[PDB]
Amino acid sequence: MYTFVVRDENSSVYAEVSRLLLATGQWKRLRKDNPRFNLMLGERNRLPFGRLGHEPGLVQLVNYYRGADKLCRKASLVKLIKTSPELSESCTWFPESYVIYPTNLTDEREVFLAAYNRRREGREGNVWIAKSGILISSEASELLDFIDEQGQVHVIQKYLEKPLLLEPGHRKFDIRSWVLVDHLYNIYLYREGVLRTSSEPYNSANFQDKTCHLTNHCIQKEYSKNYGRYEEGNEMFFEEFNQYLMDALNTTLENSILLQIKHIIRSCLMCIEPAISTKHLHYQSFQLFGFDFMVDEELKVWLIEVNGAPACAQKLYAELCQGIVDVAISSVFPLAPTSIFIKLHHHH
Amino acid sequence: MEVIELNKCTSGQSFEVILKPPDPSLEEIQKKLEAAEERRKYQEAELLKHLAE
Amino acid sequence: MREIVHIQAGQCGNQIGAKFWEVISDEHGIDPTGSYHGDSDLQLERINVYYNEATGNKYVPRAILVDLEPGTMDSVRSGPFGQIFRPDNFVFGQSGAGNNWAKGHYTEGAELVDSVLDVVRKESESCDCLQGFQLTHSLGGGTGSGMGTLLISKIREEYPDRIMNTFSVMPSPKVSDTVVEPYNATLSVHQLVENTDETYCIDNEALYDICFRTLKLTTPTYGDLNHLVSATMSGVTTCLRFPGQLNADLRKLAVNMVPFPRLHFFMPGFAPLTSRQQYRALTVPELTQQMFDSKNMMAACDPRHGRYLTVAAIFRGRMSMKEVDEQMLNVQNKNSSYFVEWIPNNVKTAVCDIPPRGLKMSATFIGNSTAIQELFKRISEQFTAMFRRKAFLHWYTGEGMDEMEFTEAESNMNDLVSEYQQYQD
Amino acid sequence: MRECISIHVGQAGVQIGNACWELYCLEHGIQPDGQMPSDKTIGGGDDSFNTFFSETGAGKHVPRAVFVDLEPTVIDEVRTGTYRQLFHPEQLITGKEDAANNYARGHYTIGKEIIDLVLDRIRKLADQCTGLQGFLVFHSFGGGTGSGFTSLLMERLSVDYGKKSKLEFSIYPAPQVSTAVVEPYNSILTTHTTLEHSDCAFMVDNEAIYDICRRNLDIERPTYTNLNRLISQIVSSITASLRFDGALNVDLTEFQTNLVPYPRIHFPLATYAPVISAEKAYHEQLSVAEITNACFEPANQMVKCDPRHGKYMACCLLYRGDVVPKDVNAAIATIKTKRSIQFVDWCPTGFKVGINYQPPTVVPGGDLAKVQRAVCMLSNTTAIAEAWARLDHKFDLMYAKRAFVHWYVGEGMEEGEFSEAREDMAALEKDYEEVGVD
Ligand SMILES: Nc1nc2c(ncn2[C@@H]2O[C@H](COP(=O)(O)OP(=O)(O)OP(=O)(O)O)[C@@H](O)[C@H]2O)c(=O)[nH]1
Ligand SMILES: Nc1ncnc2c1ncn2[C@@H]1O[C@H](COP(=O)(O)OP(=O)(O)CP(=O)(O)O)[C@@H](O)[C@H]1O
Ligand SMILES: Nc1nc2c(ncn2[C@@H]2O[C@H](COP(=O)(O)OP(=O)(O)O)[C@@H](O)[C@H]2O)c(=O)[nH]1
Ligand SMILES: CC(=O)N[C@@H]1CNc2ccccc2C1
Ligand SMILES: [Ca+2]
Ligand SMILES: [Ca+2]
Ligand SMILES: [Ca+2]
Ligand SMILES: [Mg+2]
Ligand SMILES: [Mg+2]
Ligand SMILES: [Mg+2]
Repeated sequence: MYTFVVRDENSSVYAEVSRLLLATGQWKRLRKDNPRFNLMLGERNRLPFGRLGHEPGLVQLVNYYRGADKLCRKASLVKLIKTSPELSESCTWFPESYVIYPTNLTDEREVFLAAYNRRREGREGNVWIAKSGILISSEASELLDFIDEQGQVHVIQKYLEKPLLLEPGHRKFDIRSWVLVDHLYNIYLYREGVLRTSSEPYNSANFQDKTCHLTNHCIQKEYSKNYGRYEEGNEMFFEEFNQYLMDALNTTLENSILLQIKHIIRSCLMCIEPAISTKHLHYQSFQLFGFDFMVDEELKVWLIEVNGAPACAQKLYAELCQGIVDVAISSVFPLAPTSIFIKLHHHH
Repeated sequence: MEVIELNKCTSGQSFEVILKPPDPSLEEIQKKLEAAEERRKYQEAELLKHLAE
Repeated sequence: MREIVHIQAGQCGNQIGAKFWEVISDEHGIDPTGSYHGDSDLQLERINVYYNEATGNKYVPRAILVDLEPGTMDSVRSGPFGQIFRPDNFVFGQSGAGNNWAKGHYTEGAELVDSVLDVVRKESESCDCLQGFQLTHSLGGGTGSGMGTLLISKIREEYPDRIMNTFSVMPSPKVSDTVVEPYNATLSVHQLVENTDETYCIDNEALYDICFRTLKLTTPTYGDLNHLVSATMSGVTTCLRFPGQLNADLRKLAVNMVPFPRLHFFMPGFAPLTSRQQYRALTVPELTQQMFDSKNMMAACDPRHGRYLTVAAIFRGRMSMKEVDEQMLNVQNKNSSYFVEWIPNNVKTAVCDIPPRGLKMSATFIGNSTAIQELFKRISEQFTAMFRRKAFLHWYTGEGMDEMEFTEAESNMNDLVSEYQQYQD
Repeated sequence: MRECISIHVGQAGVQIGNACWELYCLEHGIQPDGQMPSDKTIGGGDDSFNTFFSETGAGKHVPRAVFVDLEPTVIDEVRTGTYRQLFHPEQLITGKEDAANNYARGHYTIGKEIIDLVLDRIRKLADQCTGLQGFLVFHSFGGGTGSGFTSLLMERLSVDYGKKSKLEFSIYPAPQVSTAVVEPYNSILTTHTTLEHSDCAFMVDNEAIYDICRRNLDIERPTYTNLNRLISQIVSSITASLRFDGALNVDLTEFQTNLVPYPRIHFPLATYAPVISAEKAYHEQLSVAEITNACFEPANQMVKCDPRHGKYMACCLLYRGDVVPKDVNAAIATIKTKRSIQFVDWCPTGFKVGINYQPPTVVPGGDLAKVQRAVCMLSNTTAIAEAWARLDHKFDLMYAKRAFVHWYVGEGMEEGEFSEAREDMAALEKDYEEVGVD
C-alpha cells in the first residue's frame, strides 16, 4: 500500500493524478504534514527538499526537480542561455533577450541599448517586448521607463514581428508542449499539444491594443470579441493544425515545427541535467514542464518560456494525467499502448 | 589554474590551487548551575509538602 | 549495577509475582534453590538487576512479599520456587483486608506498612545504584490496591528521585470477586496517576477473552490468566534483564514512553498466542502482525479507538534483524493514522537473542495509546452506577472514609479521561 | 610542537574514541602496551606524533585523552579492552548513573557534581603540555551526557583555557540506530549552548554512515563497531596533519583559518572516498580523478545533503597514499567543467590540498579494504543547513505540544531555555540562507 501527500491544492493536474491514484485502490492519501509518505505532490514555492529521503524504509518521490527554477524563471532562463556553453549566446532558437533591473534597485541596460541603437540605425525592425503587466513598444525610452515604474526584475527580448498567421483570420498564436521528465531523467514529450490562438487579426501598426498580440488564454477570453469563433476556446489541436499546414503550406507539423521543438526541449533539459539530476540522490524527482514556442512566417520555431507548474487543456487532462501515473509514479512504485509520449533519447 | 605555496617534505606535500579570485564568567556559570539546583529543591519540597498533607 | 527492587502485594500480586520469578528464574538458569545452572554468559550479564548474590554463588531474588493474610504467601513459600525467596522478605499480617481499599490504605495496612518499608530500606541499602521499584498487584481488592498504593506513596516519599513501576491488574465484572472492585480501582488509579512513572495496565477480561477465544481454554482459571501475565512480564523486562541499548534502564524507558507525566499507563501485548498446531514456526511478518493485533493485547482496549503516543517493541530469538525493521516500518507505514504525527519516530524496536522458554522467537508489545481511556471510562461508569445510590459505601465509611473522598476520586479519573481525549484529536 | 588533548563524552564519544586511538596506534606503530620501537628518543621527544602521545621513562606512549561517561559500562570496556595498558586510571572517568537521554540531567543535575573532577583530570594532562593547542571533543547530539555534559564542559574550558582552540566531532541523530525520541531536543539544546564555544565542528550523521556501511561494505545491519571504524578513518584523515610532518592544518588554529570565515558557520561537510569492502574478491584501484570526483557525490558525504544547491566558503582536499600534485590539479580541472561548484563571491574559488604519502591504515579484521590512495574533502557548504532544517522541524513538532518537556523542567531547567535555543537555531538557519541563496 503506497502513500502520498498533497501540498498544492490549486494544482489542477495533480488533483487528477491524486484522483487516479486513489482509484487504483493501491495508493492511500495522508495528511499534508505526515512525513511517512512515498510520494509528495509538493507546494510550488519553498518546497522543503532538505526533508526528503530521510525516512528509514521509504522510497520517497516528489513531483518537482530542485533547481529547475533556473529554467522556469524569465530572468533565470535568459541568464542560463547566455552563460551556459551548451546553449551559448549565439543560440539561434531563443529571441535576443536582456535582463533589466529597475533603477530603484548583473544588469544588461547598456548592452540592450547598444543592440537597440544598432537596429535603429540599420532601418531594421526594432520592436521589443518587456515582461516579468506586459508592454510592447518600438521606442527604448518607453520600455525602460515602464520597468522603472515597477519594482521587480524584468526582461526585454526582441518581439517576433513576422509571426506565422493562421488563415482565415490573419491571427497570431503560440504552441504549448507538455514534457515529463522522470526520476531517470528520460525526456518524454506528450504527443498532444495545443495552439492558443488569437481570435483577433494580427495588427503590426498598433501595439497599444494587446489583444491580437498576446495569445494568453485569459486575455483572449476577457478582452477579445471573437473568442471561440474559429476554434473552441481559441485552442486548435495538433490534428487540425497538421491538416492546415498540409493544405496551405504543403508540409507537415512534424517536419516544419516538431523537429525544432524536440530539439529545443532536449537542449534546455540536457543543459541543466548535471545540476538537478537525482540519480545518486537520497530521494527521487520528476516534473511536468510546459514549453511555450513561437513560429514565424519562415517556419522557424522560437522558445518563449518554460513553465514549471503548467495547466493542461480540458480535453487532454485524462490522457496526460494517466500518462503521468504510468511513467512517473508506477515506474518507481509498481502496481499489482502504444505510449502517449515521445521519448527524446540523449546522452546522460 | 594556479598552484601556490608548494611545501614538500619526506612524508608528503601540500599546496593551494586558485581557480578564480574573489563569554560567561566562572561566576555566572555557577549561578546558572545553582539556580537550576534551587528550582529542583523547590519542586521536591512541594512534593514532600504534598505528601505531608 | 542498576538494581531493581520488586514488591508483590495481596493475593493477585503475590500469585502473579510468584509466576514472574518462576519464568525469569528459568530464563537466567536459576533453579528453585538459587543455584545457577545455565549455559550462556548472557544469562548472568545483567543477573544482578533482579537477583542478589549470596554466599556459595546463590542468587536470591530482590523481592518483597507483602500481604495482610498469610494464606497466599504460605502457598508461595510452598510453591515451585517458594524456597528461593529470602525468608525475611515475607511481611504479612493476619487480619486480611476483605477486599476493602480503606482497610489496606488507612487501617489494617497502616499498621503493617512501616515493617514493609524496613525490608525495602534493607534491600536498597545493599544496592550499588538502585534504579527503582516495580510492584505487582491488583486494583480490585484491598491489600494490593489499598496497601499497595500506600506503599508506593511512602516509597516515593523516601526515594523521591527513583523510578516507580507497577504491573496493575484492572478488575472486570466478567472476572470479578466482589461488587466493590470499581470502588477500589477508582481509588487506586488516582494514586497511580500521582506516584508511578510507568503502569502496565492488565485487564482481567482481556486475559479471559484470550484464554477462551484464542487459547481455546473452555473454562479459564486464575492460574491460566497468570500464565499470560508471567509471559508478558518477562517480555517487557527483557530490555532490563539482558544486554541492550534501547530502554536499557527504567528512567530511559520512561523518558521515551511518557511525553506527559500523568499519561503513563501502557497497553502490553505478546505474540505468539497459540492453542494446543503449536509446533509451527512463526515468521517475522506473522510475529509483527499479531503483536499489534488487538486480540494479542491485554488491556481490553481497541487501539483503533485512539492513537499511539509511543511504542516499544521487543523481539526475542535468532531472527532477521533486517527483516524485523522491514515489518515494523511496514506496520507504521500501513497504519500511520493511529500514530500521533507530532512525535517523530515514536516507535522503537529492540532485539534480544535469547527467546522465552519453549519458543523459537516472540515479540512483546508496549504501547502508550490514548485508547487506554476506554479502560478508565469503564471503571468510571461502574463506579458511578453504584456511587449515585451510595451503594456498598458503608463498608468504607465504617473505616473512617468520607463520601467526599469518593467524589474527588471520581472527578480525578474523569479528568484523566479528559486528558487522554485532548491528545486523541 | 604543540600538544592536542582529546576528550570523549558519553557512549558515542567513548566508543568512537576507542576506535580512533586504536587506529592512531596502528598508524604510528604503537603497540597495545604503549611501546613504540620506531621512537628512538626514549622517554621524550617533540615529534609530530607527540602532539597526541606523551611518553614515560619506560618508553610507554600514552594518549593525551580523557574519557568521560556518567555511567561505567562503556568505559569499563576500555579498562579491560585490548589497549587497556595505554591509559592510566586517571584518564577514564565514570559516574554511577547516566543522564537518561535528558540534556538537563547531564548539564545540570549530574553535570554540576562531576564537572570540577573532569576539569581537574584535564588540568593534569594540560600540565604535561609545553604548548597546548586546544581540545578535540567527541560526543553525540542525542545522548544526555553527550549533549548535556559536553556543553557544560565547553563553557568551562573556554573559562579555564580562553586562548585555546576547541574542535568538535559530533554524532547527528538518526532513527535507524537510535532509540531515544527526545534526541531532537537534546541536539538543539547542546548546539545553542556550545555554539559560541566551538571553533569548528565536524558533524557526522549516523544515517549517512549507516548507508555507506550497507551500500559500500555490504553490511545488511551495521553495528556501532562497523560505524565507528568507518568514522575513525574519517577522523584520522582530519587529524593526520596534526600527527605527521606537513604544512597544511598544522595546528588547530589553521582549521578555523582555512574552513571557517564566519564564526557561527563552523560546521564543515566531510566527504570520504573510497570505501571498499574487504570481503570483495579484489577491487580495481581507483585513480586520483575518480576518488576526487567522488568527493562531490552525495553518497559518500558524512551528512546527506545537496551541495549543488548551496555555496562553498572553503574547500580542503586531504589525500593519503600514492598521490602527486600533478594528478590532483588535473582531476580538479575536469571536475569544475562537469560539476556545479558555486562559491560565495567574497571567498576565493580554490582548494587547499594536503597529501600524506602513507596510505590509509586498515584495522586487521575490519570491514575496509586496503586502498592505494584515499581522499577526505572538507568543504564549508551552506547545503549542510538542510540538517539543521530537518532537526529544527522535528523539534517544532514535539515542542508545539510540550511533549517530554516536563522531564527537562524536572531536572531544574526552565522551559524558556527551549524557546531560547530554538530561536538561536532559527537565526543560524537564517545565517546560512543569507550566505547561500540569492
Ligand atoms: N556513530 C555512533 N553513534 C552512537 C554510538 N553510541 C551511541 N550513538 C548514538 O548516540 C545517540 C545516543 O546517545 P549516547 O551517546 O549513547 O548517550 P550518552 O552520551 O551516553 O548519554 P546518556 O543519556 O547519559 O547515556 C544515539 O543517536 C546513538 O545512535 C556509537 O558508538 N557510534
Ligand atoms: N518576443 C516575442 N515575440 C512575439 N510574441 C511574444 C514575445 N514574447 C511574448 N510574446 C507573446 O506573449 C505570450 C506569452 O507571454 P509569456 O508566456 O511571456 O507570459 P506568461 O508566462 O504570463 C503566459 P504563460 O506562462 O502561461 O505561457 C505569447 O502568446 C506570445 O504571443
Ligand atoms: N489475573 C489474576 N487476577 C486476580 C487473581 N486473584 C485475584 N485477582 C483479581 O484481583 C481482584 C481481587 O484482588 P485480590 O488480589 O484478590 O485482593 P487483595 O489480596 O486484597 O489484594 C479481583 O479483580 C480479581 O479478579 C489472580 O490470581 N490472577
Ligand atoms: C468490603 C468489606 O469490607 N467487606 C467486609 C469484609 N470483612 C467482613 C468481616 C465480617 C463480616 C463481613 C465482612 C464484609
Ligand atoms: Ca490492629
Ligand atoms: Ca620520543
Ligand atoms: Ca572561547
Ligand atoms: Mg509564466
Ligand atoms: Mg482475593
Ligand atoms: Mg550513556
